[PDB]
Amino acid sequence: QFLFSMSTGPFICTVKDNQVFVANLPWTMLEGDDIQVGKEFAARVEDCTNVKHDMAPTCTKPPPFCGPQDMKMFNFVGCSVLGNKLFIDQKYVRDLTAKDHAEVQTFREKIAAFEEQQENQPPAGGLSPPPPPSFCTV
Amino acid sequence: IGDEPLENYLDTEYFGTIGIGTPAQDFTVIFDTGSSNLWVPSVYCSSLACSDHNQFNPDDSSTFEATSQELSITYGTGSMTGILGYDTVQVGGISDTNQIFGLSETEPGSFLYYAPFDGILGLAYPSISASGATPVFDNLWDQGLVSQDLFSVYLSSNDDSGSVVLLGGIDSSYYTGSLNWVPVSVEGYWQITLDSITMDGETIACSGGCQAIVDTGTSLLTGPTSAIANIQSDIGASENSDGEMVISCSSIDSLPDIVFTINGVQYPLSPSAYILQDDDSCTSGFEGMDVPTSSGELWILGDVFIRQYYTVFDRANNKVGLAPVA
Repeated sequence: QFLFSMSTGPFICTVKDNQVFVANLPWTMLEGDDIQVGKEFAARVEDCTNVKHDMAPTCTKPPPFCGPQDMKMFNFVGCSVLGNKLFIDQKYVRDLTAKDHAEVQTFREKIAAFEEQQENQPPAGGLSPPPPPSFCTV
Repeated sequence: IGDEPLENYLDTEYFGTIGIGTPAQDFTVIFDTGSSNLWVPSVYCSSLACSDHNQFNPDDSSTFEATSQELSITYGTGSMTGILGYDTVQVGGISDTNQIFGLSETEPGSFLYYAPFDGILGLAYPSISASGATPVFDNLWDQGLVSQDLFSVYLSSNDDSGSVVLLGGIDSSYYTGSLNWVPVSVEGYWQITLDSITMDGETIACSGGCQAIVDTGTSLLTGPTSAIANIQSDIGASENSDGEMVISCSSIDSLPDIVFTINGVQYPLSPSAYILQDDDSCTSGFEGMDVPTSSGELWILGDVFIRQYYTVFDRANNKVGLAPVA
């Protein structure tokens, strides 16, 4: 069963009706001077994918409203963190506090210990998958 | 048609064949409703298991598209690392174009080295897909390659053949009577609410209800440890100093049908189903493991369960259909 994931960009970025989507999560809404720019980038991607069959950022040229191309993304069940933003049920909630981050590190620490056990069994007072970080719920 | 035949390896793993790239490179993958990503070993992989399984070579495909997006996925039994890429995937007699998938870099452990399959094809909801990668099935529906927004699953028993996944459709022939529809309580895994687990009308576990997922990727019927412990005691299943759950091979023919109550309909699981009979040495079909979620302590209904009923996963109205295997 899926328990958790971590990945690095470049995350797919798309603009539909002025809404910016990164890793299929609502990242931000474009207004004023970026509405056209957004449409432009969307057309660029279409050309890169359908014509040039090039997914690299050199063809794509994602603008700053696509967020940092080197940010991390963690997936828990029914919960995820992209960049500094928290998303519950694929919906923005708030920016991670230093407490939320600490909770992510702890989780990574426990998942690391758990995977070690799992992929090296020839549980007997063993380990269970760690619980999702507190921020993942109310 | 539109079906994906699945092999049955010791009633423990069910996998089918898929092709990737132009021309197709074939791989065997578990059709796992317990997850949502598609991944296969690649020439970029350095783990043991990769030394003896099919490996995808992007340079042998006129349609592949690279990305530098890396991801790491961890499951209940293992983890893997890889790089995402795009290609055409042949599954269930359908040609899934522009499908994103992972080319593994690592996939540690002996389990995978001895496993008779190459990768994993996640059939769960997008919300639980690593890096939000578009799951194969969502891609089938998006490109109109399937008639209906659902798929059916039949898992053979006693190492038999005939197992299969029907993409975009339901087939009467595989079941008797009518399908009971069960609402999905939480969209991620194919999650449903378990009313009660009781044998002889007696509540042995999951009291007041609990959350459960239907997972083809799991072989046993697992549940939280604290609860499973009773389950063993309540069937005569004891543990030996070798690990395995030793239990009378006779008990099979004299035990109560543990019944899972789902949405008001009882689903009986006879000890001739929850008892693993390999030789003249029988073992339990329940496994202890705490799976904490924001929805509580999860119960996983694996093949031990699916084997008994044709299961339909309906993404159209978010429901699970059940009915006794024909």
